[PDB]
Amino acid sequence: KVLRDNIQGITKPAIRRLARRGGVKRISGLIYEETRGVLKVFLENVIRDAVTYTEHAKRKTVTAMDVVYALKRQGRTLYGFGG
Amino acid sequence: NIQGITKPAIRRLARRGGVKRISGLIYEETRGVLKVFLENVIRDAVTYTEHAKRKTVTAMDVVYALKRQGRTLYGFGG
Amino acid sequence: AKTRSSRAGLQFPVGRVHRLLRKGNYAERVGAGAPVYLAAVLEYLTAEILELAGNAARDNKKTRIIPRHLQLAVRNDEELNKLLGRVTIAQGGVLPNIQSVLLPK
Amino acid sequence: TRSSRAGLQFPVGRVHRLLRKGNYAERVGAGAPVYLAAVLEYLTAEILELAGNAARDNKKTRIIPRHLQLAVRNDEELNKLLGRVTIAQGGVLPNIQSVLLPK
Amino acid sequence: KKRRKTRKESYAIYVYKVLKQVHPDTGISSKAMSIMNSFVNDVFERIAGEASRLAHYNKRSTITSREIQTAVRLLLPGELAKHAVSEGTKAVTKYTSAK
Amino acid sequence: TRKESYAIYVYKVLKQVHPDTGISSKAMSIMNSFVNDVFERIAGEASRLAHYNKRSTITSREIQTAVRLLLPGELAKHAVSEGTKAVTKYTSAK
Amino acid sequence: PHRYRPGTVALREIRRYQKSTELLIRKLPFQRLVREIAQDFKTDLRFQSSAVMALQEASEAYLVALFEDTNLCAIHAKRVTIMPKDIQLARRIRGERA
Amino acid sequence: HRYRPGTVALREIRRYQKSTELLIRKLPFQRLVREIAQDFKTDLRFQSSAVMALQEASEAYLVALFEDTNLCAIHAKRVTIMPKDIQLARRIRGERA
DNA sequence: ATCTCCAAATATCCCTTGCGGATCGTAGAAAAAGTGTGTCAAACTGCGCTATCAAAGGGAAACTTCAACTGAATTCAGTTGAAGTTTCCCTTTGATAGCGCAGTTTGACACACTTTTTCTACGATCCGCAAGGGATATTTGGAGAT
DNA sequence: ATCTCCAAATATCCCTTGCGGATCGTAGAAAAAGTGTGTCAAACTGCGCTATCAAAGGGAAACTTCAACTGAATTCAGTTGAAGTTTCCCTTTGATAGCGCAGTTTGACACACTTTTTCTACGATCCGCAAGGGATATTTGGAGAT
Ligand SMILES: [Mn+2]
Ligand SMILES: [Mn+2]
Ligand SMILES: [Pt+2]
Ligand SMILES: [Pt+2]
Ligand SMILES: [Pt+2]
Ligand SMILES: [Pt+2]
Ligand SMILES: [Pt+2]
Ligand SMILES: [Pt+2]
Ligand SMILES: [Pt+2]
Ligand SMILES: [Pt+2]
Ligand SMILES: [Pt+2]
Ligand SMILES: [Pt+2]
Ligand SMILES: [Pt+2]
Ligand SMILES: [Pt+2]
Ligand SMILES: [Pt+2]
Ligand SMILES: [Pt+2]
Ligand SMILES: [Pt+2]
Ligand SMILES: [Pt+2]
Ligand SMILES: [Pt+2]
Ligand SMILES: [Pt+2]
Ligand SMILES: [Pt+2]
Ligand SMILES: [Pt+2]
Ligand SMILES: [Pt+2]
Ligand SMILES: [Pt+2]
Ligand SMILES: [Pt+2]
Ligand SMILES: [Pt+2]
Ligand SMILES: [Pt+2]
Ligand SMILES: [Pt+2]
Ligand SMILES: [Pt+2]
Ligand SMILES: [Pt+2]
Ligand SMILES: [Pt+2]
Repeated sequence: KVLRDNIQGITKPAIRRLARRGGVKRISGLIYEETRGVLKVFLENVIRDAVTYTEHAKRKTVTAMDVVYALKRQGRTLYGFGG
Repeated sequence: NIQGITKPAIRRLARRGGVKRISGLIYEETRGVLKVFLENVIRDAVTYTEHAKRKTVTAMDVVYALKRQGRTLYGFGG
Repeated sequence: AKTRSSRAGLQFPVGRVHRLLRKGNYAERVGAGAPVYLAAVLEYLTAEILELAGNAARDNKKTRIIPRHLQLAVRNDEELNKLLGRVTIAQGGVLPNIQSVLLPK
Repeated sequence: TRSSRAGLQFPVGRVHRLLRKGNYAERVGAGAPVYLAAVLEYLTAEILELAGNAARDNKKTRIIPRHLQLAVRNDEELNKLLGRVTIAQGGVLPNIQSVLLPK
Repeated sequence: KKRRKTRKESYAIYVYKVLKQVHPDTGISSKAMSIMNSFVNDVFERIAGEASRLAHYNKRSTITSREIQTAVRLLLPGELAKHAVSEGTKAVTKYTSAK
Repeated sequence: TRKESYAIYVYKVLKQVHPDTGISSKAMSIMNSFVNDVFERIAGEASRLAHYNKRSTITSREIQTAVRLLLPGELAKHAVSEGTKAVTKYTSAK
Repeated sequence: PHRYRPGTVALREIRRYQKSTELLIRKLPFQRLVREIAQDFKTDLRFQSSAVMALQEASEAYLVALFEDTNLCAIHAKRVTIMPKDIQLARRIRGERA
Repeated sequence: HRYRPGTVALREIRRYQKSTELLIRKLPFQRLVREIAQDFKTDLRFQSSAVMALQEASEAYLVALFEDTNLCAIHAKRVTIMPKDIQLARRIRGERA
């Protein structure tokens, strides 16, 4: 079945919560769509690289390692999932 | 020595940077900032020199040092 | 004394570090002392983090180290924070910190 | 030469030697230096192409570092590829912020 | 003679050749040549570096044109990636033709 | 198949440093990432150093200057000293 | 009926979310988003659930750090309210593009 | 004849953005390098290109830094760069805690 | 909105120097050949990913109210920039003095390689039990209200 | 100044689990010991290039004069985003089964590597000549004044 418009599952309250963790007291109504934009770009970049690691391995399943390697490449090393 | 980097020189840099108006306090900050930058690069550059058992800081030493700080420089032996 | 760790006075495994340097194409040849030196450095740094995370566990009335303790440890320490400046500790959260201007007045 | 068998200006033998001396892996396949030399060729072709025009636009028959800077920073993709590189003697793109200009 | 003045080695000739292929009436200053030499080395390393890891990641002992390919895909942005993958795949096709 | 990990050594060092303190599985996975990570950065830079200096071999010397380059000030001092001390002790036997 | 003044709950939400470490975006929505995006690159991909958990950990870390920078940009402009131009400024100075 | 405040400054911007010449005088910069290297290791020499490298690096760095500082100034509806601007740029860069 | 007034842009011409082609000699690439092992293709497999359902309720969406924040508008002391005068040192030029880099030759030794002996560390499995961690109730510190 | 009350913190009980400390049996890897060999430390050498020196003028940095215009402070109201409420969507949770495919296995071998001889591309070195630099003039593009 066709996947569409899923960036809207990244809800307003969920964006509010992350801003809180980041110390933000007041949030303009325009922030929610800017954030979605940015998240999407962030995910496109990491996922593009993870998927390339998957294809290179001749696999159909994206692993924690493809993601960990993908993040490493973008200078965003992650601890907790192998490597 | 740090004052050899003069007010007019700093202004010139700020201009290439696109800066039209400069607060009087900027010239001191820039000297501070430049010190920290040179310290770090030269720290690394000299580490490479020592390691090679040389007494001369080479262009390569620097290029390597600039590379480690993630500031790759083209034009000196890359 | 049989093991190279035991020889070097070390907990971290000198043989393993030797093998990983050989099968990682860092160079054709690996000198005798390099894995010794390297296992020592690795042991030291883990001791420094465990120490600091250990303290954080105790400050939060806790007995067992979790990722939040490692994260508190790392980012409260100027030098570990720098070394892991570009690193994300899964499940670590962030430091409690609220800028001044946002406090009620 | 392997370069001719592959129709490349870039030296397939050197790239091959250099891949053996850099300890990238225990062994190097036959195709790898060809493919790499080719990519290196295409990329230097790409730069020179835009650099040249910047020599032209600037009324010159010689490419100098400044033209390489203009080529790179005026091209979105090359600007990304050399995001963390400074070209010595390149200067900057002329750029002045709107609000700094007079009405 | 007897004592030889070392021997530096660069890409300057192949670069000059490629400059011909695209700008026959255009030349290049020595400093800009230096920069191009840096560029080739830089890229070379970035690429072989990835390929090496790809080989490690996949428990394999050889760097093939397949690792170079995905290294390029990871390294280069959109359009550059696409063209470089063409230029590279074609040379290999052509190279394996010639015997 | 065998999954290698630094887990046992990290426990050992943890008992030396905080003898009545445990570590969660996730916390350990993080520790394992950290050890692999730092290892990579050191071996990596050591590799370059040997290349830059036309050498075929990684010695404790490369590790040492790799350490000096990678670790911030104080951490470089102690690690350098723990390093040399272990090599010294290690040659002293056999 | 009792009413907290504007900002009081916002401050206490900050303490609350600064103490905890749980993922703040819902789990299934996030997973659909990743699958949608993967799919635009290659069809027929499957994900280890931890590959997804990894992506989520990285994404929440990135966004949280970005809001800290965004707040610093709002405060720099004598405001208390984050705005798109704050995020834009943060991203520009970070060397993030597209 | 008097140009208004900002008019010559604008002209300067155009000039310096159009050239690629170094803007710190070579010798004062050289002294600073040797002094700093001195604090790290005594009895050291320098290939002349090495100093060059350091200057190219240093100025590119600062120029880039001023672009960023200027944006922060403008973000605050200002036109004048102040230390708070540099401080913010460097923080957002993650050069500073 | 039009007329004087700088400063950068462009036009021109004579010197300067580094492009870029040519000469020559070698180190490195190619050719040919013998050897083996990493990679590949094909067979077999069961962890764990997708898929679904179904109940439960926690959280999102949409709504009203209004407090307070943003930012528009206004004022002005004073910090900058522009232009002039004054003081100081950077840059250029011509070497000569010799530091220390890098070339060359070499054999002692340290590390690679491979085979046999020894024992570490991993995967499987169980246990005491303190540490949590969740469902339920109460007490508590202080924001906000009278 | 004092009371009301709401949500986070503290207290109570129960209980699941994931941890550390076992004991286990066992592949795989480290150590042990022997041997082959190439890397690099040393010692001796040449000369490339870094330091330095001494001078002289020309332009840059420093300092000064002034007031335009900027940033900083104050004020205020329309806007807008926070708090709280209500409705019910859709995430979470727990179990199920089917199977797609990740990962382990095994023989056949193409393909890389290694060694030696033969061929040649590319670095070193050389300098004539034109693209570019530098100097002076003339055109053009704008700002500040009236
Ligand atoms: Mn063309
Ligand atoms: Mn799609
Ligand atoms: Pt892995
Ligand atoms: Pt080099
Ligand atoms: Pt020869
Ligand atoms: Pt040869
Ligand atoms: Pt074999
Ligand atoms: Pt099966
Ligand atoms: Pt409910
Ligand atoms: Pt609810
Ligand atoms: Pt305001
Ligand atoms: Pt005044
Ligand atoms: Pt001499
Ligand atoms: Pt020899
Ligand atoms: Pt109270
Ligand atoms: Pt109160
Ligand atoms: Pt366990
Ligand atoms: Pt065995
Ligand atoms: Pt032996
Ligand atoms: Pt030998
Ligand atoms: Pt000599
Ligand atoms: Pt001489
Ligand atoms: Pt003088
Ligand atoms: Pt003079
Ligand atoms: Pt003068
Ligand atoms: Pt203003
Ligand atoms: Pt109002
Ligand atoms: Pt609203
Ligand atoms: Pt099943
Ligand atoms: Pt000309
Ligand atoms: Pt005009």
